[PDB]
Amino acid sequence: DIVLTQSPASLAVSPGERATISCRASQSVTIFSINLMQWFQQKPGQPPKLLIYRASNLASGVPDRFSGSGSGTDFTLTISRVEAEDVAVYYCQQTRESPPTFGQGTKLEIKRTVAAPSVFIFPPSDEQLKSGTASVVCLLNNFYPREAKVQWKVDNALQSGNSQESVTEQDSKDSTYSLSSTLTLSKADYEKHKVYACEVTHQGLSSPVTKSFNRGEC
Amino acid sequence: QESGPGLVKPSETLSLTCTVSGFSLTSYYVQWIRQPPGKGLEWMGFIRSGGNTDYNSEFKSRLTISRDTSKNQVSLKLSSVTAADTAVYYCVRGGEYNWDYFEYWGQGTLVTVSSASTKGPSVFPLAPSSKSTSGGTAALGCLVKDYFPEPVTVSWNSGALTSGVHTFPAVLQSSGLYSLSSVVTVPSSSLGTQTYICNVNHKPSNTKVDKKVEPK
Repeated sequence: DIVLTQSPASLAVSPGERATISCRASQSVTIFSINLMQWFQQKPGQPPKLLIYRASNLASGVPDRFSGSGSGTDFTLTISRVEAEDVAVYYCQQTRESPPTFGQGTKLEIKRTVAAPSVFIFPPSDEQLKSGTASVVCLLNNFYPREAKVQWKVDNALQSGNSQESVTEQDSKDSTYSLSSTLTLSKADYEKHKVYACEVTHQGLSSPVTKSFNRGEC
Repeated sequence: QESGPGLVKPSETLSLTCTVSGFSLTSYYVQWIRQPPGKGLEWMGFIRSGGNTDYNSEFKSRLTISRDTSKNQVSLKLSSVTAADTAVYYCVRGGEYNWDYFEYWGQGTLVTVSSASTKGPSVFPLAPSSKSTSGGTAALGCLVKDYFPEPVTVSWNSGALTSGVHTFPAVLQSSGLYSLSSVVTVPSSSLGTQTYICNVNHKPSNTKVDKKVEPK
């Protein structure tokens, strides 16, 4: 089977600037003077979309900023002027031999200015507490870069082992990330304590931001 | 069966069906390609003109691709399934139209190979308050908890509210059940005038839950 090896594995490009992604093949993908190399884009949460076929032919409805080059074993996808909507994993594919094979993908990130998170806290619903479980949620919204530290404090005691974080992929419009930290406690442990606090540390923040609530009031 | 995710018990046979429009078109063929979770893409096989088929030798033991001209449908059947067959399956329609080759990958169907039973979600509000406000902006949302298997899709106001929506990737919990939250930022002025409803779709359990989120 032909193996396709892409480079780079990941890259970060400022809007307006050029992205260059290469794809190497173990064997020639050329037959009848045709280079059977395709390029695909998989945006966050979406199926793959054909961008280019036969090395250099743009698919319908693909912007002209996407261009394919190369022959034989060496191929290149160039995005001339990157847009925020281009955040995706890009994949090479060979159809010269069966089975068709794909590269392992190249992750394109969009470089933007530092943006501090907007922080929000959500107490557990009374409906959920009746079931015996309390989920406390803290939201970090519209921030860059991805690195952030979220610490939970219950009655001023830092928590460990009882929190899970989830992060969105970069937004297609503003190139930011958002993050959820969910603290999960038994109903009893939740009712044993009063002050629930989310402390956030990020490059965009000169000092940590704390969002807090007292169990019982709003 | 396309864009209808669900469960297929280990050792059983996965049967997926796709509705195709273009048996009439030139160059027409359907490829079946899968993407395991967190992974890349794997080509399984194709069915062409006249029901001629080609298969990847990794699955030739257990893979049959068929077509039904009566119902404009193409099907995949994968026998003796294991957890390694857990993946998004794509029915890829391809051919020539206008002056260009095209591929339509569809929506994809997440198939989870599990002996565990389906469970619909418990939906709880992430209610707006003074602690969910920033400069005239309020955050609100829905916590979608204890569902199996993936996936859950979340809309707001039946698709009318799209700006400011962030649906987080699901987390597998200790319990073997999944949880996610979908949030939206809105004007704090709208909290008393606009209704906010999360529409949560769990096709594996045949369940759809609408939750109105009200201010505190």
